[PDB]
Amino acid sequence: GAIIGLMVGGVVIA
Amino acid sequence: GAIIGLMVGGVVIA
Amino acid sequence: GAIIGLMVGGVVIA
Amino acid sequence: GAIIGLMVGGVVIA
Amino acid sequence: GAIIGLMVGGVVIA
Amino acid sequence: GAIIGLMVGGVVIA
Amino acid sequence: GAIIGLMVGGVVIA
Amino acid sequence: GAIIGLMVGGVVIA
Amino acid sequence: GAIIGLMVGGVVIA
Amino acid sequence: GAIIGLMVGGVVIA
Amino acid sequence: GAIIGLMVGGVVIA
Amino acid sequence: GAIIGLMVGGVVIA
Amino acid sequence: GAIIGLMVGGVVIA
Amino acid sequence: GAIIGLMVGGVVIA
Amino acid sequence: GAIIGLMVGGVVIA
Amino acid sequence: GAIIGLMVGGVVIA
Amino acid sequence: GAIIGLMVGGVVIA
Amino acid sequence: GAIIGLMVGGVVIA
Amino acid sequence: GAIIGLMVGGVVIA
Amino acid sequence: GAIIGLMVGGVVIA
Repeated sequence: GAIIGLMVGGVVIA
Repeated sequence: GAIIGLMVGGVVIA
Repeated sequence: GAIIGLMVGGVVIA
Repeated sequence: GAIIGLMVGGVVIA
Repeated sequence: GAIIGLMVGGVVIA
Repeated sequence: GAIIGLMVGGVVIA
Repeated sequence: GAIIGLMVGGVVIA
Repeated sequence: GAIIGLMVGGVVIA
Repeated sequence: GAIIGLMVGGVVIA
Repeated sequence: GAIIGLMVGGVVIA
Repeated sequence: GAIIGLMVGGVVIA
Repeated sequence: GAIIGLMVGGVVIA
Repeated sequence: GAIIGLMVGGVVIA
Repeated sequence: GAIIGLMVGGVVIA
Repeated sequence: GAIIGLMVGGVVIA
Repeated sequence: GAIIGLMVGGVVIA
Repeated sequence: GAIIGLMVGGVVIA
Repeated sequence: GAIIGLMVGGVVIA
Repeated sequence: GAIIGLMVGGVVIA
Repeated sequence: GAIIGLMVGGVVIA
């Protein structure tokens, strides 16, 4: 999938 | 997928 | 995929 | 893919 | 692909 | 200050 | 100040 | 100040 | 001030 | 001041 | 402020 | 302010 | 302000 | 302001 | 202001 | 069925 | 089915 | 199915 | 299927 | 299928 570090407040479907 | 660091507030489908 | 650092507020499909 | 630093507010399909 | 730094507000397909 | 509706995931200094 | 509806992912100093 | 609808990903000083 | 609809990714001083 | 619809990626002083 | 009939699910600043 | 009939799902600043 | 019938999903500043 | 019938999905400043 | 029937997907300043 | 994140004000038949 | 992020005001049959 | 980010006001059959 | 970012006001069959 | 960024008002079969 996606690779994300230190994300702020977001929305993720995954 | 996508590679993202320190993202602010976003939306990600992944 | 795409390579992104310090993104502000965006949307990503990935 | 694309290489991006310090992007403001955008949308990315990736 | 494309190389862009300090992009403002854009859209990127990548 | 600022008036905001339905802000997603943000940061606000306030 | 500013009046904002449905802002995504943002940063606001306010 | 400014009046804004549906702003994506932004930064606002306000 | 300014009136804006559906602004993408922007920065606004306001 | 200015009236704007669907502005992409901009910067506005307002 | 605002005066409303039969709005579905919305958001209002008023 | 705004006067509304039968709007679906919207956002309103008014 | 604005007067509306049968709008679908929209955003309104008014 | 604006007067509308059967608009789909739009954005309106009015 | 503007008077509209059966518009699809638009943006309107009015 | 359908997969939806952060839907505003909508209607879904499902 | 369909995959949707941050939909505003919509209708979905699903 | 379809993949959609940040859709405004829409209708989707799915 | 189709991949869509930041679609305004649309209709999608999917 | 199709890849689309920032589409305005459209209809898509997908």
